[PDB]
Amino acid sequence: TKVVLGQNQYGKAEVRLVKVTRNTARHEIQDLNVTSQLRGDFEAAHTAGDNAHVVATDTQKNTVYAFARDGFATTEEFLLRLGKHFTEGFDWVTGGRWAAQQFFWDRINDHDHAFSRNKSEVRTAVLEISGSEQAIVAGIEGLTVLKSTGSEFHGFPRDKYTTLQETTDRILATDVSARWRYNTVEVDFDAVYASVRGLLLKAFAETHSLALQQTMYEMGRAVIETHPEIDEIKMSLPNKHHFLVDLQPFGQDNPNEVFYAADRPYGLIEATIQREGSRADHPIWSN
Amino acid sequence: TKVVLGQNQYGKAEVRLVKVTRNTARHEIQDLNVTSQLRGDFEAAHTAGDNAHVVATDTQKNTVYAFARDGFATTEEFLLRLGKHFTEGFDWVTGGRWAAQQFFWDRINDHDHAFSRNKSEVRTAVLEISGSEQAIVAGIEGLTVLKSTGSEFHGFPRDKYTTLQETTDRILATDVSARWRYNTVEVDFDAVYASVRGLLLKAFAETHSLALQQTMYEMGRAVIETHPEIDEIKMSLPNKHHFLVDLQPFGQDNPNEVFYAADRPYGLIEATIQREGSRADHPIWSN
Amino acid sequence: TKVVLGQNQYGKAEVRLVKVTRNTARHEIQDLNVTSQLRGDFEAAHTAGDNAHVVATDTQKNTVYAFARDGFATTEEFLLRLGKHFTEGFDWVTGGRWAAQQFFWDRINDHDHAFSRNKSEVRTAVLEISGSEQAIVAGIEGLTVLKSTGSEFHGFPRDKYTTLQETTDRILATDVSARWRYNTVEVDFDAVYASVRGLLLKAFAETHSLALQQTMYEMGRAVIETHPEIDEIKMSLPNKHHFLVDLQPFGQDNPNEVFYAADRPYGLIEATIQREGSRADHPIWSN
Amino acid sequence: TKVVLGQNQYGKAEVRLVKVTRNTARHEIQDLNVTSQLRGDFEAAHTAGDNAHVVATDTQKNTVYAFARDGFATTEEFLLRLGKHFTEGFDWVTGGRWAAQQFFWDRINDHDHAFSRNKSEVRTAVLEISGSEQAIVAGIEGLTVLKSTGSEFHGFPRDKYTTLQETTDRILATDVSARWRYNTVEVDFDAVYASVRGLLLKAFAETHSLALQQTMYEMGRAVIETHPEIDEIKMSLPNKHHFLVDLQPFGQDNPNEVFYAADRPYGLIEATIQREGSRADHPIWSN
Ligand SMILES: O=c1[nH]c(=O)c2[nH]c(=O)[nH]c2[nH]1
Ligand SMILES: O=c1[nH]c(=O)c2[nH]c(=O)[nH]c2[nH]1
Ligand SMILES: O=c1[nH]c(=O)c2[nH]c(=O)[nH]c2[nH]1
Ligand SMILES: O=c1[nH]c(=O)c2[nH]c(=O)[nH]c2[nH]1
Repeated sequence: TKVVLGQNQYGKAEVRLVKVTRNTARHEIQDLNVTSQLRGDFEAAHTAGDNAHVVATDTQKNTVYAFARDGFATTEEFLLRLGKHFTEGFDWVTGGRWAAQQFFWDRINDHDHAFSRNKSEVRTAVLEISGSEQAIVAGIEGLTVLKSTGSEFHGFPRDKYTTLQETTDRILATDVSARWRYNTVEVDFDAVYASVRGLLLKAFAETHSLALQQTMYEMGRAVIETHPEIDEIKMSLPNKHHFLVDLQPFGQDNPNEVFYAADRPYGLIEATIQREGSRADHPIWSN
Repeated sequence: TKVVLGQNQYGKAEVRLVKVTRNTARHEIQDLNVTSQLRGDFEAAHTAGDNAHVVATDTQKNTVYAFARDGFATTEEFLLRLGKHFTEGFDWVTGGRWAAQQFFWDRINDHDHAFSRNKSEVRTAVLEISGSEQAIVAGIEGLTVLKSTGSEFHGFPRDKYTTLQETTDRILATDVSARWRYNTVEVDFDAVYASVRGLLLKAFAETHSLALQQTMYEMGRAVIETHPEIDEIKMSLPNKHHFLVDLQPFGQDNPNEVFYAADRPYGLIEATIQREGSRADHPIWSN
Repeated sequence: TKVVLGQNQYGKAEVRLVKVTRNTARHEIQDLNVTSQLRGDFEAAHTAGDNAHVVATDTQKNTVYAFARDGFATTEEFLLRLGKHFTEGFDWVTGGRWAAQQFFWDRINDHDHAFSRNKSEVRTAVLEISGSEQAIVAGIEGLTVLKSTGSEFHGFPRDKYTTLQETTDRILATDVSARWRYNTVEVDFDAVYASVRGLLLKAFAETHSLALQQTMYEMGRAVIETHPEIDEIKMSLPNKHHFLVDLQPFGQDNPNEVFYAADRPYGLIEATIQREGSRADHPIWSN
Repeated sequence: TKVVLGQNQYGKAEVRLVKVTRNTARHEIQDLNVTSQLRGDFEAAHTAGDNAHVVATDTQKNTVYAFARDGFATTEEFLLRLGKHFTEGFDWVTGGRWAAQQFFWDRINDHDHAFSRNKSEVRTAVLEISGSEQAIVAGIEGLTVLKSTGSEFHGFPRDKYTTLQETTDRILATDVSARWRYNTVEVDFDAVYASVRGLLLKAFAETHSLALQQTMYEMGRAVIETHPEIDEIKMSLPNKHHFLVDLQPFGQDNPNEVFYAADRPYGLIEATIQREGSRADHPIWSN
């Protein structure tokens, strides 16, 4: 009978920006995919179509490019400027969500202005402003890893639907997707990203795995124990199955050498590793 | 300084199931992409690699196929059976999240056992159990719609970065992605899905749009007002830009006929239309 | 020692065009993905960077939109116009390849100007011009089909690497990818496309399959036998495996009802069905 | 008026193989996506469903894994083994087409058995056997490159649809997709691939580009001039547009710093650079 407008947000998504720094002959490249969405009083926009409060998504896009002209130290510093601009520039805009994917480039043979894409991972950043409060979540994704041994899986309950054989030697392969929330915007964003990346990789490789859940816990633990500015880190790790092919029918054996890398289905293990005492449900993990 | 395991879940993702009903010559097809994840006490599994509580993702997979043998009336009913099985079959399992995508098939010229895929839309369903609480969210995605007229956008503020020209006649194109939460399990799931689909399409097409926001509001309003079993519906609608090409440099006019369909960037308008008084932030939305 | 520039072509690829017909209240929609590439004397452009013969890809793009203004009955007609324009307008351009994907839209409840995308198939057209000769190849792709029965596979040879079991009842699923070459440009393109589509579907569903190769042959034969204007048709059909899941480990049988739809690998059966006497290797197929 | 079976081939496509070498604690990883297709006398299989000559695609799949058990020096040599096996092991099999994609992995901190994927490029190999002739085409794809300067485009004709302005400073970005045909199978496949990759990147980066066509020509020339075993190299280079954003309406200049990286459309420049006097129509290119 009675209808109400709940949570809502709008903006320009996937604004592909490439910023070249060339004050000198040694060019630098920053490559981003930016998304900007505003939150505030947009009641009349939805109920009557009154756009008095609707800062056009096209305008939001223009602002991204206009601000890029001044340059930015890091992706997070750039998002901070955008959110500050919109929340403060319009009285009816009380906050928003600004995010970006950062793509890496490597110089071609150390050339001053020629590069190739490093597609092995994608860095992410998300800024959320709610009135007087703001929070930043950084992350990494698309980083595929694999252990050819040093992985086990046994001791699991065996019910009517269980057929999986226990094993003390299997391949452990996953795609590293992690996102961590900072407890302060006063961070050396680039240095921490590199550190976290190394910690996750190290924990994955050096942990003798008794389960993907265990490996993930150790990856998240290393990060929390190492960075005081991080209150928690969330991870979503698929278990990309590599089946040891049965070669007995061909008169052969398969000593953990020949595998069939299956696409789907896959295991999906997810968890939040956090610093004792920190809040368990920050708003930034929603909408 | 103390590290602690927070929210977590695990299971098998994207189990592709095709169920054929052939007790009669008139074969029927049910096509799903199922994901199953459990929640409960998995503390030891993460901190010590003790898998006593870890129902193998392989087992969860086997269960999906075994349960499909008995058949199911709807996707939601199928997910309900899985959720009850795991939560009740294991004491340390207190809940979880079971989701599925349903793909449609049409008979080839009414053939008894030959079909073609209807890729114009994908139906979704998600069941979440938390203790004694159960919640179901159904939805639709991948349904692309377009209005060649009956759309306007003007009256928006103009700042230093605004260059967009007001208009009273433009193309409005989007991909309908909607999800609605049921307030009861006593629902004719297939009947409501077909009805909601028709209501979203009807509202999109018949509403003289003054803004995508207004169109989205009308689509949601229609659903809430028609179905007592729905407490809220969320929508994420991209505004897929179709630019009117300027042919004047060539001495030709373009009476809203020739357009360039851009990929990115795109506007992204999202909102929640709720039944007045209903829950503000159900946990099923955060996953 | 001696390097030579061989075959070459260049142009603008994937120009997204949406042409709306609104002479009256009953709007029509034509949605294309156009690619234009030229062939001729571009020796100096490659070897010396002399761009005198290089009609800019940007110009080719503009030409596509400029020609769209005048409208067009069929996709093939539109491509013919482009080919004629470039070959005759520049003396050093001796030929080219113009291609397009045509996307289908359906009216929303018979609305005058509101539509929904029919994503169940994509139509293709390719025009190649060489000197004074031209050829057109039309096609269909993305049309997924499945037979729940009426498919067998037995009688194949067995070697030491053979483990497949014979069967008289299996699911046969594929993606219909077919392309056919017209032996004249005087064709009712839209009518032949609709007919061919129908013939392929009929042969697929109605042929009791003893092999994917056999079904494909029948599909091709139906087309050649029905349309005099078609000299040959090439098909590429993957065999989308739907494995009958083994439920015996769970105490159940599986009477051809529960299947696992695997992604990869997949069988890939390809063939050219030709009209006795027609050309054996027309250049359009190579590119 | 009669129907004839023309060219045809069939087999198993995209067989995902991971071969782990673990003779010592220093594990090695070989990751391939293999496709196997046979050619020969399959007339009866198509016209009558007689499968006597049809070596099951499932059998072809099995052979891939069985052969992997013995290990292989390079991707090309693995394909050669498969091709010879099928062509020599079946009288009605006169040839075929075997191809593979090779995915690269890097050790994590020089770890003995932990690796991460290098997704910056994918290596390819295609082998076609016809009687006693064995033809191999190696290649690379997915290698995105970009020059921030050192690229110009001017001197092109300005026809009636030309609006593009001349420029002496622009970004040149492309996806390096190249394939070269060896004139002998006696090649150090890994060494030549590494050399070719280096030469393409070197020519792309150091050539002051007056056009994408020129840059492509220099890339191919370098390969042909350096490797006697290569008869020709074909490249398909998209011109991925990075449009210099006009910030003048916002009161700012933009000294080649802020760009909009567009998705579509894109220029597509392609050409074959051959060794003078070599075969210009090898069958392997038709596929
Ligand atoms: O590390 C694992 N965790 C699981 O929950 C699981 N389930 C499974 O089948 N294999 C694995 N492996
Ligand atoms: O319906 C619209 N809403 C917006 O917020 C917007 N912004 C924009 O540029 N075009 C539109 N259209
Ligand atoms: O290097 C180029 N070659 C072209 O053929 C072309 N066309 C165009 O618009 N830009 C470019 N650039
Ligand atoms: O119709 C088929 N053709 C094949 O060549 C083949 N190979 C296979 O394993 N199954 C099938 N099915």
